[PDB]
Amino acid sequence: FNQDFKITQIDENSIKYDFFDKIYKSKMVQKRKLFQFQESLIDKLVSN
Amino acid sequence: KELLEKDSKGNIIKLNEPSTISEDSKVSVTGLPLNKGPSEKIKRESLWNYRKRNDLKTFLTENMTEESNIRSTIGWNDFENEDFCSACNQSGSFLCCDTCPKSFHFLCLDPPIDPNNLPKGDWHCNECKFKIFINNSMATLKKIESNFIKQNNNVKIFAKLLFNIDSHNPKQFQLPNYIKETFPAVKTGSRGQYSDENDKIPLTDRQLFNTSYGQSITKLDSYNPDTHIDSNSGKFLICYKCNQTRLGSWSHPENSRLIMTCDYCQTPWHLDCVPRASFKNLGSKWKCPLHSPTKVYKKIHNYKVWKKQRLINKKNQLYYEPLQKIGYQNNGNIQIIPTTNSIK
Amino acid sequence: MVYEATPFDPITVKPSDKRRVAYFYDADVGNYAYGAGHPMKPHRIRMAHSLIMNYGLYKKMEIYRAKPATKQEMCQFHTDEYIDFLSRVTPDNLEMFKRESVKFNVGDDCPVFDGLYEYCSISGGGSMEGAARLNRGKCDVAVNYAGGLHHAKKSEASGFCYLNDIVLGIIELLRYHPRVLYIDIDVHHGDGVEEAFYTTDRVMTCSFHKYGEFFPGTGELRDIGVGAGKNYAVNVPLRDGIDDATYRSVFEPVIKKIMEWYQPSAVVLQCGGDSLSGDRLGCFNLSMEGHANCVNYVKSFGIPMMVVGGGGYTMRNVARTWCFETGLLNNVVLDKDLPYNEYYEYYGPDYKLSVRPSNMFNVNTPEYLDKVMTNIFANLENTK
Amino acid sequence: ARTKQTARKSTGGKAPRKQPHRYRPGTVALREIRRYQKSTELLIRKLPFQRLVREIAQDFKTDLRFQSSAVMALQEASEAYLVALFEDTNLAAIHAKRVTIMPKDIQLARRIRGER
Amino acid sequence: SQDILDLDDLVEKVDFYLGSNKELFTWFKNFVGYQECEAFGPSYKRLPKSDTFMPCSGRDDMCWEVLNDEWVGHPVWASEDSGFIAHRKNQYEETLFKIEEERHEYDFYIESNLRTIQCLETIVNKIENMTENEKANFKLPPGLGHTSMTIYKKVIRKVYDKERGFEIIDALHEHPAVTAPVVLKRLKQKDEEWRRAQREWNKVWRELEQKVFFKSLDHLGLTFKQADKKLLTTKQLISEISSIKVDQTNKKIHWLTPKPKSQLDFDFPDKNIFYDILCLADTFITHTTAYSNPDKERLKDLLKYFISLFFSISFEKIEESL
Amino acid sequence: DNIQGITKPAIRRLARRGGVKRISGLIYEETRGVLKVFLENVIRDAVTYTEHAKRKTVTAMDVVYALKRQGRTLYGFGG
Amino acid sequence: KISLQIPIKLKSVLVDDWEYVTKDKKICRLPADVTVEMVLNKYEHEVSQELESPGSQSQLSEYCAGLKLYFDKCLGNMLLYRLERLQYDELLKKSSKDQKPLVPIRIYGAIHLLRLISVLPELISSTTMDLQSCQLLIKQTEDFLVWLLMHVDEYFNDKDPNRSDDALYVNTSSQYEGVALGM
Amino acid sequence: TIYERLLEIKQMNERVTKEINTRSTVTFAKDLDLLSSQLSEMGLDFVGEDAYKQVLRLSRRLINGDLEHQWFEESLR
Ligand SMILES: [Zn+2]
Ligand SMILES: [Zn+2]
Ligand SMILES: [Zn+2]
Ligand SMILES: [Zn+2]
Ligand SMILES: [Zn+2]
Repeated sequence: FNQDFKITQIDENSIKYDFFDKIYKSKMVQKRKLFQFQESLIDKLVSN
Repeated sequence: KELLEKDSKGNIIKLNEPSTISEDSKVSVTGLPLNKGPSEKIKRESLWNYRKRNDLKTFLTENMTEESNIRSTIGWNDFENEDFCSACNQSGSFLCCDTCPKSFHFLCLDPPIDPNNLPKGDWHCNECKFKIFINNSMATLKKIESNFIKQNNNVKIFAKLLFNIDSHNPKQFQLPNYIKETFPAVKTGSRGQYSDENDKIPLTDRQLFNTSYGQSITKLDSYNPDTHIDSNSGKFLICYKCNQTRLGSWSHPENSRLIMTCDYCQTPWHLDCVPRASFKNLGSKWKCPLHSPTKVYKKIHNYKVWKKQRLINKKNQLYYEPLQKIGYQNNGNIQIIPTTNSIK
Repeated sequence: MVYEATPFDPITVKPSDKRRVAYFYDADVGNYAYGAGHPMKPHRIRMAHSLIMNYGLYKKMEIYRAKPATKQEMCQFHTDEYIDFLSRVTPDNLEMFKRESVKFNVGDDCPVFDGLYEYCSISGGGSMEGAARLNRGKCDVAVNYAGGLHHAKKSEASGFCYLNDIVLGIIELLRYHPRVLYIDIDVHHGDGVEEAFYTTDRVMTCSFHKYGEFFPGTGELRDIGVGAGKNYAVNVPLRDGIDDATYRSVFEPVIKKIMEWYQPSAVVLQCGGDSLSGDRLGCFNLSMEGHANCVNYVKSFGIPMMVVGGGGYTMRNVARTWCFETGLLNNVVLDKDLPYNEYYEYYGPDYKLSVRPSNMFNVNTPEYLDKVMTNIFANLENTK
Repeated sequence: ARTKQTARKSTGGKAPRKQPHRYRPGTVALREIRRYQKSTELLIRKLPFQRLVREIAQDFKTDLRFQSSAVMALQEASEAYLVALFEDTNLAAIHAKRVTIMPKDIQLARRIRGER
Repeated sequence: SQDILDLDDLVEKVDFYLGSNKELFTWFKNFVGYQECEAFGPSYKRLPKSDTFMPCSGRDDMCWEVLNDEWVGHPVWASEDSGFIAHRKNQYEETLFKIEEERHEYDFYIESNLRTIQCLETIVNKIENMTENEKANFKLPPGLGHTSMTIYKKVIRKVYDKERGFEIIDALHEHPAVTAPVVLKRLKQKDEEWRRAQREWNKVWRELEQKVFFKSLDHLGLTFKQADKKLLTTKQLISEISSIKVDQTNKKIHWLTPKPKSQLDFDFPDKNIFYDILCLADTFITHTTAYSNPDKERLKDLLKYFISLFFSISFEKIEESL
Repeated sequence: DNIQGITKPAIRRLARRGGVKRISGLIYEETRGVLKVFLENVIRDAVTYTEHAKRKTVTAMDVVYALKRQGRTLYGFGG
Repeated sequence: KISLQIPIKLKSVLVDDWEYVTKDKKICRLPADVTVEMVLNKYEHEVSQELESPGSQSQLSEYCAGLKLYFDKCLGNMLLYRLERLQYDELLKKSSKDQKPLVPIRIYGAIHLLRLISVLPELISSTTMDLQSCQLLIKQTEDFLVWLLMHVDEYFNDKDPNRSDDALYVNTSSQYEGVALGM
Repeated sequence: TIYERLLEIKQMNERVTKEINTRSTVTFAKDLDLLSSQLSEMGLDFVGEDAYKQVLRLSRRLINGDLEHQWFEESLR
């Protein structure tokens, strides 16, 4: 089955877009989860 | 030859010295026996010219030595066979077939034979044993094949496969050619071992031990400035990290930094910019740090591994161009195409 | 900014660091010979010892003959089958052990001579008794040149080494000391000792070795130990022709950082003479001063140490450097005029104690050693 | 059970240790019959021949230097001896309805020559 | 970008890619958001738990705790099945090793024989001072009461015949009363003959050591003449200055805006060395024959004039110093 | 092995000068032994003559002298 | 001439097996967490319900049983490299210790079954088998091979022995190397 | 090149001169003639003279052809 080892023909601009997209995703998911944990800890300290 | 001349009552009287001259003149490392000194033929070039106190303190040790047993664990705590195996085609200690010119390794047989529990009288190979079994039986080969097919009525299609491998001698498994030809980078070594593009061409003994004293494959015993200069261009091999070529000056050869080239992209690297002490003369091909890995491990946070697909010959390798440009989950196995003002 | 190019200072003893020195020598060790064409010679031990007696060094130290190790005591590190094969194999019945010859790597490059078991027993007993005398406080420095077999492993003989006596000595040290530092200045990597204590933090194995396509091939800088022994196996890869100043400026910062970071309770120092210039198999350019400066520097820390002599395949140079190192442990510097020994004809043409370095290229550049020591110092930050 | 040893090594891993136009067969052959017959230069490369003499004289007397003209005398004499013997062999062959010198053809020639 | 490579290895790869560009690799270092285990190394692999379970009888709990039995390494694995490169040694070093080998052979054999003589003479002086009625049943244990059990066996198996050495050892163990003095006498004769041969060989070994040793210790000097012929040419001297200029121009575009106006720097702290080179050149002019006498004298004042004009040395100082 | 230095193509060249058109393959190794034994006859006598002059070096004169003894005179090298 | 259409994923799995055994000097974990019977039984239990033809069911059970018998009789002969023959020897001695004969069905993993499939056409061409049986056996082997692609992530996984004890391959010892490739 | 080669010799001339002049041979080698003399006979040793000046004289002799290359190298080494 020759279709299993198909080599993807990608370009430089698509790699640039994908790298930028994924670093922005990673940076803001860790930033937003840090913000959510900070808000949760603030609520925990307020309730306690 | 009557070493101890015992008496009539068995008492010892006198013994006779054996033949000292039997090995009194054995050749030592000097080329002469220890009985004699050097000959004149070697005294000519050894000596500069050839014409035709006992105050030792080393005997006091035995006395000044005190035994030591204070450890915590003290006390207790015809035809000649062949020189290669018929199964793996490699040299070693063989068990030789008697009525057959083939030789097999002790571990290569079925079942493997212990090198201390050998067969007492004769040993035949599987093919030879099948030959004696056929010649002893009156019926021909196809009769026994048909009888084995009919008796093993449970399986019919594999019955001819089951019958014929009792006659085949055991052999080491080798991948067939059509599994190897689909990967052009994959080669076969001299012993049948794996070999691929990440393997150097083995250096002959003419290069390792048949070279001059100052010039060594290691390139560490002398100042060699004909390594910073490209052979086919004549320019200077600029190291990638330091952006310099430290050729030296032959008046200060300690100012010369060793440089090697990558075995894949020929990118020249200093021996200090990438931390390395060897030149990678033999073994696997040296890979510069700039190449993308073919195997990586990532943490799950177990783990996950990824290996790049092997190279496939052009008749069975399909290169396809994605329609989706952004976010296309490729397996990491990609190819870069050239980029053809609005996009900027 | 870690490596500093410093000229080789002269060797000076510390009069405030007097150590009780125990010497372990069995007169029999030398009567064993690996083969006819073989480089390893146990005869280098007794010409080294003949230099100890004729220098009058026996008046400042105690000479002991250690009890040879039995079968089990060797099995503190090695398997039962390997010691059983070693104690039974002779050059006569070599054909009776062919599977075990390739199993335990004995027969080629580690030949079978008929005093093999006794030689290994002498070496292991010397190492274990030196460690035991260090444990009970009977001595501060234990000297045993009969051993040094650092290439031997759990079930194999490699590198002219059959019984890894250094592992047995470190094992005997670990019964009384929590942290034992092993320093290997042999030009080959201490693969057996490092492999034995790879996964433990109780033993830090430091090896200053040539790392090229050289034996044993192990000893990459990235080899720092696994499991609980991570960053507890320091490997210092060196190139050919390292001189005394370069080796000193590599050795002293690394060992100093290990001393003030790992803080060991006992030290095992492998004094391989194949690190000397002019060795048959070694490729370094150390003089006898350069070889002995490591022993003098490790002596300055005051830690109870076990000086164990390893390689060295030119007998004269290794004997002279072992005599100088042994004299250095008694806080004296032996004069460079050899006394009359029974092996005086070896040390021509000057018949002095010094081992002269060769004029070959010190290809260990300061940048490479700076990077090596920077990564080594970075790995040592987790050993507090 | 007969056994033999071939590895000849007590231990493995010894290395990792511390110690187009084409003429018909014969036309070119006759052409360089003519070439080596019209020629007079010396056909056994010299050095190799000189060596043959050193390793073979060694037996009769050690340290025997040879004047250069001598090893050239041995060459000439040897090439003359072999070209005479090879003319005779070709004859001893063309005798038996053939055109290929064979060992037997020269064990005979030498018998009739009486050099045996 | 495919969630395959980890951020740490990506930062390491970019560090290997843009290390010298400090400003760029910082943009990325942070544009990315990297904040500053299981490093096994290349030369160790882990055995399964089946191969670990091998009986070591001497091991206690501490030995089983501190000793590694799962991670192993071998020279064959580190060689990638290829081999090792031995260090190249001079032919003088090889013949020095041969001299040492012969020395070791003689000394090993002589000292083993001397140790056996000492043990046998202890046995002999023990057996001389007792009468004959119990001398018949007096036996000797293996090792002859010595710390070795094989050294005397080696000496006997060498001195006597191969097949007769075993039976002489058995006769010495069973009946030492007759076999001990003759064995001691033969060993002493072999000792003195071996020592005389060793002294005669020691002369030869010492003279070859004196002939060989300093050339053996010379590494760069043994090949300095061909190296100086090859490397003190026009091409290499052009290559050195051109390589330094290429380095300077390559590093000029990155930093060091005041680009230097020089490539090679030569220091001349001593002035007498000029007179020494002038004397050596004058000696070569006087000795040589391929140059005519007018060409010789023009060479002389050309060298003197160039040295006096290039440097601060005067012609009067050159004339009074040479 | 210095004998194997008398190479095949050289024996072929000798056959060509000798007028042979097809050389068996087993000839090449017969011609070595015959060559050796012959040289081993001249050079033997060459040296007897040499150690009669108490000379340690051999001369071409002694070589043609040994040939004269064997019978096959050689003109062009003295005597 | 007999040809087999093995997918290139399984071809690469076989080539990686060759790499691990000969170059990396790795043997298989024996017995595997998934044996060969276990694969020839799950494939039968998966494609048995894929169609309702009883003759096809008989042919499928025939092929599976014949493959099992062929695997047992041929594994000791020609299915394993020179390195793994020592492991085969120790398995045979361990089986003889407890007096149960060694059957390769319950011991060896699916990679050796893939080896048997890959070497199978040469065995087919070496016997007097008629064209119909060869064609149908090749067809059944091809169907088993394309069944293996749908489960290639659960039989042929990629795991470092230095990191995971549950890898399909194990690193070897120097003593095993010496006995396997030294005598 | 010549001046650097000679400057390496002259910059260490005082220490090598003090080392050669203060060469205290061992006693048992003098009593048993175990020390060589081939380099003292030929006046190739550097005793009693300045080391750099002796290097200059030896090199002048080597240039003039009255001194062999091997003996010059052996004396220098
Ligand atoms: Zn047979
Ligand atoms: Zn085999
Ligand atoms: Zn660089
Ligand atoms: Zn590269
Ligand atoms: Zn070593």
